[PDB]
Amino acid sequence: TKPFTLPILTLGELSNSRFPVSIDQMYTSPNEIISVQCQNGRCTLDGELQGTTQLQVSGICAFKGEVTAHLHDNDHLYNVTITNLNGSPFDPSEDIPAPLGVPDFQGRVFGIISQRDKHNSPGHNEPANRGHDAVVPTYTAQYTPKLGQIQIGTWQTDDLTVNQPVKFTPVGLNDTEHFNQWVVPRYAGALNLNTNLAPSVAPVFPGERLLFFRSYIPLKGGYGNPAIDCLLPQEWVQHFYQEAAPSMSEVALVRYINPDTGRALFEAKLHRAGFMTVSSNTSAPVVVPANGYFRFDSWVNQFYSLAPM
Amino acid sequence: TKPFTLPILTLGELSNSRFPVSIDQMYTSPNEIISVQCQNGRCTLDGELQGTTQLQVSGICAFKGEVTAHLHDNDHLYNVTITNLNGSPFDPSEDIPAPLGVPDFQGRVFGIISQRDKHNSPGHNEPANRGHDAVVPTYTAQYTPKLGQIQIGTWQTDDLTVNQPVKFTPVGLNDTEHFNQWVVPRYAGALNLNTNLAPSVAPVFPGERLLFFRSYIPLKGGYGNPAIDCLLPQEWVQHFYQEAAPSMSEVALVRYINPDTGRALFEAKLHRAGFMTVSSNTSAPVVVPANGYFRFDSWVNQFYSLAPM
Repeated sequence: TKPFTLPILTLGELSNSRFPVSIDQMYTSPNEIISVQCQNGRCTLDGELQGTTQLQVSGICAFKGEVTAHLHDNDHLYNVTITNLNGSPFDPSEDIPAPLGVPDFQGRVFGIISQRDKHNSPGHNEPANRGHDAVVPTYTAQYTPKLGQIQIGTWQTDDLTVNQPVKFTPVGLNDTEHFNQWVVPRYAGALNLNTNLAPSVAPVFPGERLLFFRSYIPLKGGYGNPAIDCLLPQEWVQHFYQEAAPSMSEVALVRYINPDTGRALFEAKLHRAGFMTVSSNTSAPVVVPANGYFRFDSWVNQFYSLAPM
Repeated sequence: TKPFTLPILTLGELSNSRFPVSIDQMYTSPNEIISVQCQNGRCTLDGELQGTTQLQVSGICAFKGEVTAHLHDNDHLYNVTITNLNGSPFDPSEDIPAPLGVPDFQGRVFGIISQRDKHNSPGHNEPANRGHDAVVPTYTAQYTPKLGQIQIGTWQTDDLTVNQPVKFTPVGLNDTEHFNQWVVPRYAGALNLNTNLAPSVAPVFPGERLLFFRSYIPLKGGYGNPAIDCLLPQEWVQHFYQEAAPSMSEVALVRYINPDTGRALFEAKLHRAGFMTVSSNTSAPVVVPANGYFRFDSWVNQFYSLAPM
């Protein structure tokens, strides 16, 4: 049986799987956050990608599509018929919640909408281009990527062309209004239940809480320090997908190694579904040396009582 | 911003974009024709060719290919593997509904199939040739140009050579059986939805109807006076493609000018998608002086109430 492994990466070498930025810290879940159900950064230990998870950092919270309408009520709004990230048509009958990569939380995502026209004009051997600041609200009835359509807003009011293809590059949040990182959008609107979701995850043992890989992401304006917590770094998603090592129990015991001594600084349960819990009474950053890294030690079971940290 | 313009052409100088004949009249749409979706003569005001539209009159309802079979069930039938109009292989993965130029309506198209053999015979410094009357039905399961094949019929029964290249020059309809100018063929047959179609067009304002450029095309036999209505003259397609002027709103207000006075005889909405509507309660020819011509006056919006005509 192919042994299960983690890649060998320090905190400074880990990428967030829910927003395309570097990890800032490990962080234990607050008391009020007992269960979560994010859809990016979801992969079982045996290498099954789930939810809206795909392999590339450049796909996380990104999308592609075609501008299909410029709204006159508010000349700052445009409807986009989305595609898959590779540009191919999105088939809503596919067994996924929404096109892979789309945002998996409620918020006002800020980035750039870039448009390169599909054909050249006589006299020009390259296509025309225009790009602009844009906001993508994910908490409204207009965010229906599973129905093939998302609505965006710009600050400019007549420089996206209808029927030309777009790419959205996420940067951060526009503001913290309506930001709830743990509320999954209604990908097909209110008449339809989300389908094919990655399952909820939670500690099942008293005294345990979730261990997150956290990034503090940009904010275009206002006060705030918004956090995006992921269950697995993108590199672990990528590694498990490559390896497809069979899971021998429901819980992999992992230890954070200090390579100067070879000793464990703390231990965690890495559950088969692809998330970790720790025995901790506090919600706070987990301070570790820059050179430390997680290592798989052994398959255990769900009754294992972790050493407090 | 490059200003949008029309060419300066009278009715007698306009070419149909859906059949390779001269325009006979302008004609307002019947009450039963509220929406259409033709695929030739499709071009946005900013110069994006759409559907099966190409630039040359000689391509409209024409095709090229190779005879690949002579049928014995009915010795009057031949299968043709079609190419692009320039003779290059047709790639069915290309983002178009069918090779550019093919007929975009249901009917029995009459023309000449001409065959010039690919190599010379010893003793002859030029290739052998044969041409014959032919009919191309576009409404049957045998019309599958997007799958690379069209079936034709002749009156002669052994004078097209298998494996030699053909050119179809359209002339008119054979008869009016199965003629419906507004039903788009199933370019890839019944198992496949048409792809990459130019969109449907319709008035969106009460009292308005479509304004067509109409030709009465030849009929090989029987009773009839068949009309082909196009949304844009071929010269407007060609001009918009050359100019690629950005569209400043969804509707260009155009006026039909009487040059003897400089005054407008009527006005129309020229929509961004490339079609016109007028405020009219009747469906009939629009009688104008031979010297009149359309002129772009201003960008307006979709709420503009046209003067009745």
